[PDB]
Amino acid sequence: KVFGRCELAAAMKRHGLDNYRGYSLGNWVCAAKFESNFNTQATNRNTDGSTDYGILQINSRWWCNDGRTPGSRNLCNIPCSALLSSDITASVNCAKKIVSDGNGMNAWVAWRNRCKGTDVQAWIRGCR
Repeated sequence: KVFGRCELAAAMKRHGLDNYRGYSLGNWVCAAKFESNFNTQATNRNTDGSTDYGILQINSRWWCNDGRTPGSRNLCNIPCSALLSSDITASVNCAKKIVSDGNGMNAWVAWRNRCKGTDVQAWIRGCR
């Protein structure tokens, strides 16, 4: 599924992300936009053989199991395919664990390079 901007904001708010560990809703929508273009089915392969999955592009090297990344951890305790669902619950719950591990949202390269230090509130402007 490809979410709308305001549609995704409302979904993320319901799931407890607004100000989670100090990050306003605008940060999370901005990261989804540049990581996946709001598409739950997005995948991308990395140099080291790991793969990124879904709306927030979560990495098989540490967070989920996809059966083809030798020596990797499964810290969110899920198959990577569950992260591509039209229901964003599994992605949200896994992301909550990632942003809590000490490095905040710096774990998402596109947030660091394209959202951080910008007017992120603009990403939720106009939404009910």
